[PDB]
Amino acid sequence: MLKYIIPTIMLMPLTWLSKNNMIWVNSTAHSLLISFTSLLLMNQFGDNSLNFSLLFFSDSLSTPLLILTMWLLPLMLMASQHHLSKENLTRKKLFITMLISLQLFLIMTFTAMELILFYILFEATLVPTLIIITRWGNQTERLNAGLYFLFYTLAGSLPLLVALIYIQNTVGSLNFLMLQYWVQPVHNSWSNVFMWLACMMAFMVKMPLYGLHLWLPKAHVEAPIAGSMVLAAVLLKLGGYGMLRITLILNPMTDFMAYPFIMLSLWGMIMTSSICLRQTDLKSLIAYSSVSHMALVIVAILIQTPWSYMGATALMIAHGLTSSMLFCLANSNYERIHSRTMILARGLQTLLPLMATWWLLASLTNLALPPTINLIGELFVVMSTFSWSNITIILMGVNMVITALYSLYMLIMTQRGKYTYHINNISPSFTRENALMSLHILPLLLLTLNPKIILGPLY
Amino acid sequence: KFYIQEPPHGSPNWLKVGLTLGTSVFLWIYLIKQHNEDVLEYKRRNGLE
Amino acid sequence: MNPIIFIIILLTIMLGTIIVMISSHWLLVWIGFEMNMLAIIPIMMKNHNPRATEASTKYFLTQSTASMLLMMAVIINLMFSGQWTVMKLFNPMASMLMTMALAMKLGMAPFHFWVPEVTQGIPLSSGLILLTWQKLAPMSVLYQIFPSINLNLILTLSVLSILIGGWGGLNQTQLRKIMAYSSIAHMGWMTAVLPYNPTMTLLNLIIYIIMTSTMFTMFMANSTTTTLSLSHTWNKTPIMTVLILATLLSMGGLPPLSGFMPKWMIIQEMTKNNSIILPTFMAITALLNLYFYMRLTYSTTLTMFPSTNNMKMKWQFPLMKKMTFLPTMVVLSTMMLPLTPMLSVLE
Amino acid sequence: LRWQEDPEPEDENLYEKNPDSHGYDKDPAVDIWNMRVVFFFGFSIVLVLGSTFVAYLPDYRMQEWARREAERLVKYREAHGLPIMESNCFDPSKIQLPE
Amino acid sequence: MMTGRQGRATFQFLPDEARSLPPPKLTDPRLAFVGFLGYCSGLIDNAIRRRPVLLAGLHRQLLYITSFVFVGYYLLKRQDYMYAVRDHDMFSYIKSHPEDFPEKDKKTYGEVFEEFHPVR
Amino acid sequence: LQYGPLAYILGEKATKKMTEKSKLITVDGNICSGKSKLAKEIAEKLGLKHFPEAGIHYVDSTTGDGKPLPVQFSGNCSLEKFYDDPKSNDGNSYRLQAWLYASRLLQYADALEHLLSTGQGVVLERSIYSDFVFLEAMYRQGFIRKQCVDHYNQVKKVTICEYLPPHVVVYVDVPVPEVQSRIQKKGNPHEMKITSAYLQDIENAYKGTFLPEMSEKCEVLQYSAWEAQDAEKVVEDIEYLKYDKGPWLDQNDRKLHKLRMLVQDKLEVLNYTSIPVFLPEVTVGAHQSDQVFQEFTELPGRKYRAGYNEDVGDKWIWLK
Ligand SMILES: CCCCCCCCCCCCCCCCCC(=O)OC[C@H](COP(=O)(O)OCCN)OC(=O)CCCCCCCCCCCCCCCCC
Ligand SMILES: CCCCCCCCCCCCCCCCCC(=O)OC[C@H](COP(=O)(O)OCCN)OC(=O)CCCCCCCCCCCCCCCCC
Ligand SMILES: Nc1nc2c(ncn2[C@@H]2O[C@H](COP(=O)(O)OP(=O)(O)OP(=O)(O)O)[C@@H](O)[C@H]2O)c(=O)[nH]1
Ligand SMILES: [Mg+2]
Repeated sequence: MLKYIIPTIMLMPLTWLSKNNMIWVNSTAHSLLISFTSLLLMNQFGDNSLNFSLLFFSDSLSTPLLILTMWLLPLMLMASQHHLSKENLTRKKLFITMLISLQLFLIMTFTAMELILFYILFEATLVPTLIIITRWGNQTERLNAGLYFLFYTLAGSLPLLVALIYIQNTVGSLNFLMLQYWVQPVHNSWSNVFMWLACMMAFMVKMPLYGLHLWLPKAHVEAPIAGSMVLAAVLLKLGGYGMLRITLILNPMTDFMAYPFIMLSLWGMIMTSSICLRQTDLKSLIAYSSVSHMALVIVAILIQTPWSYMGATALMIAHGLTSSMLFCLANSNYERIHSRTMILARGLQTLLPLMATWWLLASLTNLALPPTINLIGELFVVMSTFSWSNITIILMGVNMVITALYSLYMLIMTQRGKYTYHINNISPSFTRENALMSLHILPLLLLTLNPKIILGPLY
Repeated sequence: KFYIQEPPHGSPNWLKVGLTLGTSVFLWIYLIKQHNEDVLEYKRRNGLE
Repeated sequence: MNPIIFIIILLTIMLGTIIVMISSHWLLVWIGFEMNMLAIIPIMMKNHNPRATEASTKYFLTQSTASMLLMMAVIINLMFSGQWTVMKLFNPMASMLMTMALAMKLGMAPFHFWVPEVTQGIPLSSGLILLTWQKLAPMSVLYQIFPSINLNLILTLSVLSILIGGWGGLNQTQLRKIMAYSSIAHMGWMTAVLPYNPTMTLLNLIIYIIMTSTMFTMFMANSTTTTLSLSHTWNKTPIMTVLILATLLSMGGLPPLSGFMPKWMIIQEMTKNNSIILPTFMAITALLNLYFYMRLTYSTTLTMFPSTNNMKMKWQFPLMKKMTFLPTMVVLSTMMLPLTPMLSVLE
Repeated sequence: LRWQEDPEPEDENLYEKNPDSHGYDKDPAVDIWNMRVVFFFGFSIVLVLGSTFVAYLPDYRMQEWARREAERLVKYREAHGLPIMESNCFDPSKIQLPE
Repeated sequence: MMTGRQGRATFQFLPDEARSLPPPKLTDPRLAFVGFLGYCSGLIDNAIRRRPVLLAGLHRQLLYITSFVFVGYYLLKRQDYMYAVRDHDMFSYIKSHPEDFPEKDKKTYGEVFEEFHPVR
Repeated sequence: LQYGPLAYILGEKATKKMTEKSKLITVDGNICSGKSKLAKEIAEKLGLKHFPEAGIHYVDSTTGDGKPLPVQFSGNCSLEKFYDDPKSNDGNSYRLQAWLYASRLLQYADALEHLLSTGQGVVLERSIYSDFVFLEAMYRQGFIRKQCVDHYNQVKKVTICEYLPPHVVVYVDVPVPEVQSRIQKKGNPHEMKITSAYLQDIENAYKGTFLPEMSEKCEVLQYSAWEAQDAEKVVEDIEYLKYDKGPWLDQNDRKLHKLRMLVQDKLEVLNYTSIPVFLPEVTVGAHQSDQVFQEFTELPGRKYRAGYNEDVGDKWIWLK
């Protein structure tokens, strides 16, 4: 992984040593080159994972998450450089540095062989994320959002640290390959119940699990646009990636310990989907949409079937591109009208025709139109959950109806009807904005041609 | 001359500069010497060639 | 003070501590504490005001009471063993007395009340000595008598210190009071692991000293003693706000910073001894400290508080305080986690 | 007036000073280069060449090999009157049951 | 735990038996990281005193790197010595107490019974 | 060797440099009292260093190239705007007074540092000790609020306690009607708007508060407008003073070392002039102060510590 870690680190001197007026050009160009080389991680084998060294490895689960991560950095630089245009040079460079450091921690997080190396980098991502939210967020609420983000994550992750060290003392190793062969079944005792919760709650909070999600509508809404993109696209998926890994050592206890969290997710997805119908803040609506989608990933991971694991991997990738696109679309309106209220600016299809096409495509992927990879992931999860219990099709079916309703409600409210008379500063869409949207949707639809590369290790 | 008052660091402290560079050279030479003897003594005690 | 006399007094503070650390005889340990207390009182009184006199008096009363209890423990130990060797004590009553005496000297809860008040009442440089160098001698004694220490007593003192330190710091706006409660909380980690692995007591002590030294030095560089006076730093020395941010996050124990290392290594040792509940409780309770460290970062680095017009005059002059070792300390306070296995040099 | 604070600046229209703006930078030359690197490295390189690279991945995860291997085994086993597949994954003669 | 080692030459940074161990390589990645920390300290020193960060006082920056690398080298020698001593003690004890560390007669998976927990 | 404890231990002690001529003299009086003319005369005859009265740009004159800086780097303090609109709601009146107190505080530390380091006496025109007369005059005319006076007294309380008062206070007494006549002669359009009520309040503060207080700790010499013209007589009187009161007699090398350590570090001098008391007159929002601070560093010779600025011809930076 050093062929990706070292180039990522070099983005920092590149940013600091660049000419003042070339910081965005230079960092964007070279971050795209790194993203291009990440395609070499697609050398996956049917039986064995691609094991680089004692520290790092990549299998079909981490590889797509790595490619998404490295793809997101140039998109975030494009999304940020407009609203940071009046920031002074040194603070711009520090903003880019936080983004680079977050990428460094993420790519090492997804390839860490040892769960305690995974833990340190998994917590490490908090620091740059907190700084981005609180320093460069726009509203007073960013300070409160940072505290909710920080202490929800740590309340869960500190018990995880105790559990992981306990496992290493008992097994002798936290190396993930070793745990595949030395894993022992978990006896059903009270002490193992709390080991199970310690190993899972930190990941549940990051998903987020319904009930433990209050940090997300604060953090995702108060962050700057780059903060929201990475928060929704990648950082929510650390929880899914962590759960997909750690459930290996929790069988068979997951059979019954899953029930309370499956109920929270199956009912929670309907609750959060309903909330979207009455949200007044466009960014807040998009944030609650993420909670509903990640409820499917939680359920898929907990029922532990080959189909649910393929579906979960696809959804995580599909949601990452879609939710990031929606935040970027919402941000482009915000940079014009300087409000997040959804009813403020209406009929934007009349004033911004091409941008209204991006809204439509973003909405259709969000409601999982076939054959998008959003639908492929959702379908595979619904199939596996039907086998877990036929009755689940009712909750899955209702959620798909509600999801269509709020996805198109967002489209209709903002893009259709009559334009707001007094809003007269809706200038034409910039080339930058149009390129930013198409760099989300084009890869998303291309993956429909070759879905296997985002179906994970069970494929 | 630009400054109304002569800065304390208007010109180099050539004494400190000389003692700073000499100290770096000494430590580097001493460190290399130490390392070479440790390798020699490690080889002698382990009967290595 | 005459600068030469100030140097001699500081060297005597160090000599008292060194005597405690090299002594094999209980009388010489007691003498080291006496010498140390005598030499530190002047540096607390050096600015001559009623608050400095009150702090010196409160400190003197606390330390003198502790030193009499220490001597009582030594004499009881002599009566039941006929010897003076600094080692495990041979009577449970002597053990309790010495443990309490050392807890009083450390300012551990519930013997903690003097630490916030004494620190607040003295200059920043004196507070730096009080919260760093003064911990060395009591810790070095605890390091040698720990096999005879009552397990419940020492763990009770640790839990209370972590709780009181965390809660006490939440209500503070004075920087010196924040550092005092932070010291009390960090004290509880050092003693909590002492029964299991005294080497991790030393690791936490060293890293705590480095981070605390870094914080006091940065507070001294701008002569800031309150939260609101520190909130002006962004408009005078912006680099200092970044350094303060990194150190405060490190003191909060956040990965991948240096301050996580002691918490990480202590949790490991306690879990090896089947102590699961206590490290989990300690780790969670430490979130209190992270909260009032984060509050400082909000008012110092991550937002910009209102400035004053006269601040413009300060822009025209350079920092002339020595800030000794600050570049080295701040790097060690933050970037040492990759070198964690080096803790074996303390074994 | 309460504190001395600057009034909020009015929002600048990039098109006003540069009707050909791409939205990347206020400097027209830097603005054009930012567009070119994004479109070249973004679409020409990553999306086009990356799409081609993915399309020609050498038997990703052994699926084509497995099909050829399955054909070989089915041909062999049917040509010898053997079952196409057996319920036991492991030979029972290597297994020692309890009791 | 290792304070009273039988062969502990007390209050010695590197006892003589440490000379039997291979020295850290001057290209050791941990030593390179220590040098990097020294270089960061040099940059911070310029920053807090408002000198040009990268160019100011190259002599001072060099002494930051040298002193960190110099101290780092000896700390790594002691670090490696202390882990060598830990392993030496562990293996000697295991030899002296064979009754406490018996070689297990360990069976194949064909012989050992593990319960099956269906995932359905 | 830069002064410090080591230089002190090596024999750099103030009692060696100072003599019976090492006196700190301040000349006070009302506006247009001729205090400035006398102060230059006293300084020359006695061989003392003269400090022109600290104005808005005194600090500029001691740093950088020594030339005044644009007004936004003083906060837009304007003496002229104080005379055109003393009740302006932008807070200029107290913002000016607070800035001038800090300027005098800086100048006083500069005067002490010269006196202690070189042993030569100094002559000042007004000081931090008499600065309050203008504050009282502003307050009594309603130019500033009572909160502003409280802020000033808070700042003065924790700054003036650190210094020694002048050896000699020379007051030039000129009646208000004569001062008013002399202002008209000087022909300054803004200064001509000063009222007799304002000038009278300055006089009342000088005679009711200042002179009684300084008499207990300094040698106070009073002169009419006519007597002050004869600087030879004034200098003669200063030379035959006894100097038998005041804290200067209780000073030794140890206490002067501590004083010198303070006055040399100008950020320690100004530390409390910016206490976080949010008074609208002196409070600046983050957006404004952020903007102005960045422009300050963009000035010639201001980006880096003095001696590290290539744009003004500094050399050997890679070895400094
Ligand atoms: C809103 C806040 C958000 C945060 C949520 C936090 C969720 C934490 C949940 C922790 C609960 C963990 C369970 C601890 C109880 C002990 C578990 C146990 O060991 O019981 C075993 C037994 C298994 O039963 P059985 O399947 O029959 O055994 C195998 C034979 N077939 O036990 C069983 O019968 C299995 C069933 C256990 C689950 C019970 C579910 C209760 C009903 C659903 C509640 C949903 C969650 C409610 C949250 C509200 C919080 C205010
Ligand atoms: C002989 C005299 C005595 C002193 C000799 C000591 C030298 C060694 C001390 C360290 C100094 C390293 C060299 C620093 C070069 C700085 C030169 C410089 O400041 O010029 C700036 C240069 C070009 O920048 P420019 O194009 O002019 O403007 C861009 C606007 N943004 O920008 C640059 O190109 C600077 C490039 C960065 C500097 C190099 C970074 C070095 C990293 C060191 C890592 C340490 C690892 C240690 C491991 C050791 C293990 C054994
Ligand atoms: N508001 C205010 N104005 C001040 C202050 N000090 C001086 N001034 C003004 O600065 C101007 C010049 O000060 P003066 O020295 O008293 O006037 P002058 O003409 O020089 O009189 P002489 O020097 O004695 O001959 C006057 O208009 C004063 O009002 C002050 O502390 N506050
Ligand atoms: Mg005048």
